[PDB]
Amino acid sequence: KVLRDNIQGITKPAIRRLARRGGVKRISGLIYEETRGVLKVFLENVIRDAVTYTEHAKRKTVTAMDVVYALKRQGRTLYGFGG
Amino acid sequence: KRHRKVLRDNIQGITKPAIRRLARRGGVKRISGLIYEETRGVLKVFLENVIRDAVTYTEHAKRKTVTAMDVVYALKRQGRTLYGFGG
Amino acid sequence: RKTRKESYAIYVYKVLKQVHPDTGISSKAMSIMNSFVNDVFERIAGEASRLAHYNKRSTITSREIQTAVRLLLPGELAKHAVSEGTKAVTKYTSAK
Amino acid sequence: KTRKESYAIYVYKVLKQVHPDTGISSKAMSIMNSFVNDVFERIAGEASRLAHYNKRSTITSREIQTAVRLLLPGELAKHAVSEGTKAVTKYTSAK
Amino acid sequence: AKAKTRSSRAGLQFPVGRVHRLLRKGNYAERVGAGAPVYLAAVLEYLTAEILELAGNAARDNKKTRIIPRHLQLAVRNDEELNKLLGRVTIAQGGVLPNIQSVLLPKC
Amino acid sequence: AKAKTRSSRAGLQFPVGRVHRLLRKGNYAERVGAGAPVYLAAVLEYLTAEILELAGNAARDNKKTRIIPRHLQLAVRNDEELNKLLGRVTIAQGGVLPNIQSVLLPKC
Amino acid sequence: KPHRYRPGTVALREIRRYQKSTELLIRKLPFQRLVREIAQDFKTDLRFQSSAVMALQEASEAYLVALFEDTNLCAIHAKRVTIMPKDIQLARRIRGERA
Amino acid sequence: QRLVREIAQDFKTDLRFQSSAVMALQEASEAYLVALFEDTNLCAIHAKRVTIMPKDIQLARRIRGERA
Repeated sequence: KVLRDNIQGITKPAIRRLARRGGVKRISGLIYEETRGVLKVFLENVIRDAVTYTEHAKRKTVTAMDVVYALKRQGRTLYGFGG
Repeated sequence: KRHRKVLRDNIQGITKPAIRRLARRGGVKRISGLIYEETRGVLKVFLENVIRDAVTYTEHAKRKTVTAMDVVYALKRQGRTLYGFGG
Repeated sequence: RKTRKESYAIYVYKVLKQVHPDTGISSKAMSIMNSFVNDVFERIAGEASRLAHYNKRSTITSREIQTAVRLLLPGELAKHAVSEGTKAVTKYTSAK
Repeated sequence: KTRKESYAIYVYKVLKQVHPDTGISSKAMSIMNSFVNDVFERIAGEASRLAHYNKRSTITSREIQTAVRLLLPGELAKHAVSEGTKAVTKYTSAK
Repeated sequence: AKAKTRSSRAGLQFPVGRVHRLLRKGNYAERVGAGAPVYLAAVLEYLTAEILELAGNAARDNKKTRIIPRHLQLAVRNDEELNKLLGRVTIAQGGVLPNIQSVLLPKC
Repeated sequence: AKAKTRSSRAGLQFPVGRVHRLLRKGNYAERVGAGAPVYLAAVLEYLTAEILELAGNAARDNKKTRIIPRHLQLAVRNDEELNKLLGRVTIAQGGVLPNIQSVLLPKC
Repeated sequence: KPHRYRPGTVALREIRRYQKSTELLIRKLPFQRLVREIAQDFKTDLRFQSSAVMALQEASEAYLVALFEDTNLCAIHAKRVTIMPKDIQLARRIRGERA
Repeated sequence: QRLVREIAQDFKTDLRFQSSAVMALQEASEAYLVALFEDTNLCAIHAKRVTIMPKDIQLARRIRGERA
């Protein structure tokens, strides 16, 4: 098991646990390739916004402040981290 | 009567063919008969949310007439936007 | 010792004695209230800037904040919120 | 009397820059007038918010460049950025 | 004279003293009225009170005495107006309110 | 003495003078840069040039020399990159894009 | 023996025609008479500008028609060409409007 | 951690992450999917189906409006 596409890092049971929190009874076989896609694209947009904030400040380290502010743009505002 | 009017039967003016035409623009073949009253309620629910917000702008500026400017803004609050009225 | 930062730490902690005199709250739970109150502050004031702009005015006074919280807060939250502010202004103008 | 403002003239100048043969209806123009007013409020919005978190009180071309970075998809972004820097360089020649 | 805060003057707790200076830099208008931060400060008092009052109410049911950050989620998502204010709002370490669909239950 | 507007300076038919003023008036920042409005003036220009061309592109398609609100509806909606930029807006007399699902069609 | 159309044929004509056309679909006066009725519940007979009623209508119809786009799409997913209320309840609930 | 670091490296190199910043992504994402899965189940219940199928999500995302 050499390094591969790390979207496989989120495991077959791990997604199932996530579904359980959402009141899911039964999981199909093909759901797992989709959940990677939606988690991929959503987590794609956030960082792209998140990176640009770091670019503006010239800091090479992504901060918690930037990610919170990236979320606000998508309307998925987040509490508990500051600002 | 010189002033004031009675408020009744106004939802009945959104007639069943009118509901059909609205669904027609969206694109459907078959419409259940039970949709007619309920979607009227949805129109009632949506309209009262925006008009109440719109009135509050009129109350704020102390005026007693409702315009197109506030309604453009009132939509902007509720995540919708309409163009063509000098927003 | 540097970067003295601003937080609503003591205030939320002190006001909580109104409802439960003895209950404590987590340090992480301090940040969510810090984030929640700050968030609502932005949205109310951010709304006020526009209503002053619509009428083309240069000051923020009680009235537009009064309607601002009457727009942002749905239901009966505003009604007591109007009540809370109405008492708040009266005490200040009485002791001015 | 009753002097008001609009951007009707300026968009109209833009059209003949592209399709000189065609005209614009009155209702269509106000949509463009509101539209360019809408984008203006959006671009100013995140631009102002950006300067605040950075503890900077001046808005310059950089924040707008970051602002247009966020608001528009990639294909619109990279075209707008190229147009944006092109405009400034012409301005900075004889500012 | 003698220095006494405006919060004591208006008979509330949230900082009318800080809200003024912060709102001055807040970039919302050319000027802010004297009564602007006082009227605002109550609204933060009102909103903080109910959220924590419900936070306090939830804690007693779970027998705990510290307000877990979870308790906020278990209190905010029960008041429909407070839920409506934070409908698009997620909170770290929040979980979700317990619910299961009617059909998913065993037939008997 | 020999004046020329900033739009003439960049040769860009957008209110480089006026846009610079509106930034000050809207209370967006305490200072606005010398190159700041200039950069934005083009940004509106390119954005409106692209949307207007597609509307003009649509105008010849319907065989009409005057762009009505409908031709705006097509230009914003058919191209998705503008469409996602305008996913929260509607256009007066815009109407709905011409489309139908396969199942809605007759059975042949 | 008079010539007819199979059921639904008149619909497909009335769909393509209404997608092509762009006019407002509800008669003005019933809509006008209703909006004042809702408003008077909040204050004392506020005057509506003729532009406002149209502008209030355009947003509503576009919002309402966008709802059938979501409702009908779910209805197809339930292998029914017909539309039903348990659709329209489900349509907005994913939207978060009812939440 | 390995997922987010590799995906962010597409947009720029030499990025460092505050350890608090990473869990900010995690908690945000898990809230997003859980919100997605709940509504996705509603559509599955609508289709008279106990389990969910991949075709439910594209409907779930489409109705929300950010995807299609």
